[PDB]
Amino acid sequence: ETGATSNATDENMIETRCVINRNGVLETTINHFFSRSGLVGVVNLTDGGDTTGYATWDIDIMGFVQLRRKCEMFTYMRFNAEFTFVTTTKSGEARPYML
Amino acid sequence: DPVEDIIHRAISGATNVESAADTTPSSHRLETGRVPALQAAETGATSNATDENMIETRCVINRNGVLETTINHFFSRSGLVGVVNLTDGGDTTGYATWDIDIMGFVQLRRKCEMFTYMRFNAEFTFVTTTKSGEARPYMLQYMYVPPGAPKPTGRDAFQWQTATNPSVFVKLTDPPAQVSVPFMSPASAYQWFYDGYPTFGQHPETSNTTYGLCPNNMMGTFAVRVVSREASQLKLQTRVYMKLKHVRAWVPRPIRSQPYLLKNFPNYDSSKITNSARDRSSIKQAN
Amino acid sequence: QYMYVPPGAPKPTGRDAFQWQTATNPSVFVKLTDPPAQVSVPFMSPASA
Amino acid sequence: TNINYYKDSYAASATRQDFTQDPKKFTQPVLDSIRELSAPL
Amino acid sequence: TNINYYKDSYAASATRQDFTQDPKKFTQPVLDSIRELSAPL
Amino acid sequence: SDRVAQLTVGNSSITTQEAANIVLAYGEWPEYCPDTDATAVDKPTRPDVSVNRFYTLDSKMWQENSTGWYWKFPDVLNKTGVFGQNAQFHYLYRSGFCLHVQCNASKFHQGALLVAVIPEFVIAGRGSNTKPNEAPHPGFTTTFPGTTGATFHDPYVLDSGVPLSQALIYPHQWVNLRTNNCATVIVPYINAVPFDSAINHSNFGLVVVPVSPLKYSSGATTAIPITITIAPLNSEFGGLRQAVSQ
Amino acid sequence: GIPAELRPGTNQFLTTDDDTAAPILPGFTPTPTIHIPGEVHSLLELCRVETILEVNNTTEATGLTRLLIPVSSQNKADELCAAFMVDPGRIGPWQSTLVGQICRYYTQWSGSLKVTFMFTGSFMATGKMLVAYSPPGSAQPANRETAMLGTHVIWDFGLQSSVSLVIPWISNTHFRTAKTGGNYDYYTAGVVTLWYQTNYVVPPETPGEAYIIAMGAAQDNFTLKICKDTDEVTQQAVLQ
Amino acid sequence: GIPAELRPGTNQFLTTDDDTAAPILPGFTPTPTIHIPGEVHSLLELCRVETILEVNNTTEATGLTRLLIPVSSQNKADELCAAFMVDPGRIGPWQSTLVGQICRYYTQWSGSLKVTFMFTGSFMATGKMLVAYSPPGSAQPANRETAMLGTHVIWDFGLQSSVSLVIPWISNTHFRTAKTGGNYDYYTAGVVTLWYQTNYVVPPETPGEAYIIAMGAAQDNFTLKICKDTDEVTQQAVLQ
Amino acid sequence: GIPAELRPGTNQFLTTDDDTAAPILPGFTPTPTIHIPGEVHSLLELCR
Amino acid sequence: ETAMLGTHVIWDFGLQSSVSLVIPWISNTHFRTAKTGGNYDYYTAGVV
Ligand SMILES: CCCCCCCCCCCCC/C=C/[C@H](O)[C@H](N)CO
Ligand SMILES: CCCCCCCCCCCCC/C=C/[C@H](O)[C@H](N)CO
Repeated sequence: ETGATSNATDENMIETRCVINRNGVLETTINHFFSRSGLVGVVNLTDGGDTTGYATWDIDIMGFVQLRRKCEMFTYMRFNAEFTFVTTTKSGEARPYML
Repeated sequence: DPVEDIIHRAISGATNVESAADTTPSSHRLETGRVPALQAAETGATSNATDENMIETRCVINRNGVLETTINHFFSRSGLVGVVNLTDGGDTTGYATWDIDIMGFVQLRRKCEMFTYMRFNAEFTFVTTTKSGEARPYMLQYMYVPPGAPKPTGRDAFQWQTATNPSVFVKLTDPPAQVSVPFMSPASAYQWFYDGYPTFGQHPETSNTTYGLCPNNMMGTFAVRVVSREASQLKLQTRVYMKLKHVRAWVPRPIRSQPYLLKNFPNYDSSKITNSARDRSSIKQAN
Repeated sequence: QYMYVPPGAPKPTGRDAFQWQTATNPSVFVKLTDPPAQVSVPFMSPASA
Repeated sequence: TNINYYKDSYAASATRQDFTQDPKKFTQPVLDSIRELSAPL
Repeated sequence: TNINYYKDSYAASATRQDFTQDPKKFTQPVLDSIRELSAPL
Repeated sequence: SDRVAQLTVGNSSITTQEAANIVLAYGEWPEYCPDTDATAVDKPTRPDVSVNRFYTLDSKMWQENSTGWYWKFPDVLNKTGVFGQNAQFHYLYRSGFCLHVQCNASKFHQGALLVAVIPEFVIAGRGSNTKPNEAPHPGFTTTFPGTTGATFHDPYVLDSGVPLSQALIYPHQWVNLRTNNCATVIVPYINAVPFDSAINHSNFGLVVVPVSPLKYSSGATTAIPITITIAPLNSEFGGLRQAVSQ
Repeated sequence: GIPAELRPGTNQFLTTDDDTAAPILPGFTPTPTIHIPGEVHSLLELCRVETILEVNNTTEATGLTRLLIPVSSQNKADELCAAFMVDPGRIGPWQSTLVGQICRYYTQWSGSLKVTFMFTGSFMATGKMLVAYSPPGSAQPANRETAMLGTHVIWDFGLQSSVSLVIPWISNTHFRTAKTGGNYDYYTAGVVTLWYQTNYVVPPETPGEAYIIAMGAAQDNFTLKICKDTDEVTQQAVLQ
Repeated sequence: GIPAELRPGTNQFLTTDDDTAAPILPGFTPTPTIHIPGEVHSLLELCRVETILEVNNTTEATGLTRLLIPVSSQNKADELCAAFMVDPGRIGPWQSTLVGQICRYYTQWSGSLKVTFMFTGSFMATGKMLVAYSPPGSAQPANRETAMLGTHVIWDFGLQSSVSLVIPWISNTHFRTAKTGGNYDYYTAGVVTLWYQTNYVVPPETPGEAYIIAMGAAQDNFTLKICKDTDEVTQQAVLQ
Repeated sequence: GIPAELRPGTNQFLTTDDDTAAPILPGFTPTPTIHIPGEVHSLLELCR
Repeated sequence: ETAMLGTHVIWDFGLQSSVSLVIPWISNTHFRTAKTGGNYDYYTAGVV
């Protein structure tokens, strides 16, 4: 009821041996947890259809799920970012056009 | 002190040897009760008889290098652990999946199976091409799927967003893709032979297929697609090579004598036993 | 694929042969449009010259 | 004098070579030392 | 011993790792210290 | 002096006239698990004299055509003794074994047995089928034969598809009827993990294979039994729970 | 220029690769930071915090009754109140905990877990329960004369209505992969059962049926590794 | 940026090249190591260990009789018991040894070899054998008055049933390529023959036919180089 | 990564260029040398 | 297989034809009355 979690440890509850633990805690830091890249948006450009000619994407990283669900387990986040643009044809092929 | 009985090494040591052993000059011996030649093979110890004791030798200072035989240079050579076939045009399909096993086929398997326990890092290299061998400027995605991660159910699946699962985007015309892998086992070493069952319970004597399998060797799945919204029409084949580095090996054992029938199991066919040797004409004639 | 086959190693018997797995024999994979492939070789004679 | 371009040590190269041998454990795993010039039994 | 190729510090890498924990603020956010071996109330 | 020898552990003792030395596998003694290597946090139990001691199994009669036998050690002792009861009530197990094989025979008999301790010994299925679903698998009772042991079908490959000629790369000892009447090997605990379940996993097997066959003359004693004695050594147990024998 | 040779791994995009990229805003200083309380560094802090654990599932209980498990006066002595398997990465009770959701982003886990039971019954009700943890090797015990053979605590309703069952780390391997089922039952942690030690006694004119809330968390030896992508959420198409 | 010029050897994958590759798991610490006895460092340890050597091959002996060679009472004196060529990389007896299998991953070899013979006959049997090594230049000797001209040992059955014939390193070149046949007979090491020195004597009512087990290994001057891929195993198609 | 710019003379094979190439045999020590009389260093000896 | 569970010695015919089995003192009481049978089976030492 006090709102504090149980402070009961191993050593107090039952008989334990002497264990010197070498397991690393590093991989669980928030700074290694978001170090993994994810897909925040995908924009479709057709230059030939009618007039058109350009594509516009308003920047929102809530666009879809996996990365959204991670970032929403904290209320406040301050950070830098690194964007990577993977572009291809609808057929997957690559052609020497400049973008 | 109130009760007494509650009141309560190894053998050898390792010598750093940079070069092969030398030879020291010896001469004839005639005397009794000194006999380096007579050994007892029953004791389980190999003959300690040397050159210098058996016959007369000269003084030879040997410069030949011993380095190339270390286990860490023996596995430094890359080999083909798997090959996965991807056809994006056939029916629906769209993706290929390969469960990671380096027992897939022979040459590298036969090397790693001369030790029971191996701890090491790895380096994977992905050589991808068309069935025709030609290269074309298509982009591919290689996603690694650790145990328990959901596998891709299609080319458009959300599985490919890869907010967590590490991926490799590389075009098909570019040089091969290469990555380093750590030692990921939940145990302290990989083990290529596990005698036992992964679970408790009953073990039928009809189909034992649970037997022999070690869960600690299951690293999950490697998936591959080609990135486009529309399905490309092509056939494609991805060969996977791995260097094996920072290696340690324990309790060596004999090599495989018999051809491998199965991937995960050491089965052989008992009628065809090969008698590893070559047949001969009687004895007492050598070739 | 350029595979070097030291004396006594089994030669490839076909394009699909298992000889090409190269767990031991050193190989060179290079695309045909790339710059030439170049490697260093030591002195491999069993003699001194 | 090798070099690592990443902060993850497992990405490195063959690191440093080493020469170590104790065949004594495989060759002579016996609890009574056998002098090589004398009768084993 | 990392390196930055630009004069804008935000372009750098993961910089230096760190190990810091004070779960005490989430685990035990209480104003009267509870000795772990004694009755809470 | 070196021929004669006597072991002792627990309340059991063994004496040998004609023995040839002793093999200590991989140059290391059995030990308790060090604090650094330990993982499970419970305090393990160390019974000592009740567990560590020599256990003798039933004897195998060795005949002119005999093909050899094998055993799995954290198996044979699971249903016998106090060692077997601790093994059924505990989830975790560690120990080394001191092993002794015994075959008598007259100076008029001849033959040789190869005694070998071969870790992680995995028997294999015998058949030509390459399809994994229809491929034969070697039974339950062939894999863990228990106290009674199992016999090889084709000892030349050791049922493992591996040449017996190279079995000397394992801690091993010959018992040669003209030289010694017994073979002795001490095995430290080896595995990829500090503790492991006794009933599921078999650390190592033992293989007694009659390399040179058994030969004698008419009028000599025909029956030549082979007996094995094993001492679980420096044992540990953990993870107490209700008894599970299978 | 300086001679150089390109290697395999050129022109590849590895999503986890740690590199530098060209900055798009030269000479940019960000908005100054201020003190915000509650800064987290590692996810392990997040893990040690106790969270509501669902035991009652079935097809019934609708939304919030899933959190509660009933205790009531039993006619036959030595009866089983509830049970569940303690693997946090397995589908089941631990999916409602926040330790169970954070261990689904990771392949393996190692450490001691603790389970807390708080009794919501009336002040005038008394009783004693036996909560036991049985390491693997068998299905859940049939009777508590078997269940006492494992690690257990005998807990007495009273002032200070909560008790803590710690379940020590007991495994052959240093880590346990969170995936279960199939041949991955090799990694099962065990089963924790909750038994009536004596009975549930209540005076007259007082409710005869009560609830125990269950709770779960991790301890300071608990760690994770091999970060993966979780299977708990799916997306059928792009989210407009 | 820094000027640079690419060279031949760009964009090539050399399987033996020693480089670094981008790590896929940032901030990964592996499972801690523990002490496992039997760690091996070089393959030479593995080589020095004696292994069963097959001499009897023929079309007969079936599986395990191939390891044994017979000795029996001979009517005619000075008779040849057995012989074989001592090249370990050549098809023959040495394929069953573990030194002969490990030298097939390597092109060349240099060093002294030792061969051990253990006599499995009865305690009451006696005899003397002559085991000789003849360096190249001729086929195997026809009679042992020729075979005595080489390196040999006269061995006497007794307590301590094993003897060791060392075969010194005797070659013009520092190394010998393991390939044989054709013009590679230049590298042949020699032939080791096993002769009756006197006879095989046995008392009455005792078996008159016995077996010598043969053995092989390497010594501390033995080395290898130029690691290749072995020819002992083949694969017809992918292994499912 | 480190910024760089390629120059003319890229992807060219100059037969006399003095460079290093990737070794095909890691950890290889060659056969030890012995004394052979008649070692020549420059061709001018040969010329005189 | 039952008899091995007690104190035992494995003895090998050879030179030195004699062996000695010691049977340690193992009893709840400090002494054992020599009378046996009836309720004095309480004092039985054991079977070899
Ligand atoms: C050359 C293109 C470079 C694009 C640079 C834009 C970077 C944008 C800053 C990082 C993203 C800020 C976080 C996004 C906020 C949320 O997604 C939505 N605004 C709120 O729904
Ligand atoms: C982007 C793809 C990266 C893939 C990384 C996966 C690395 C896997 C770890 C190294 C391989 C572990 C050894 C394999 C074990 C055996 O082959 C089987 N599991 C047992 O039959």
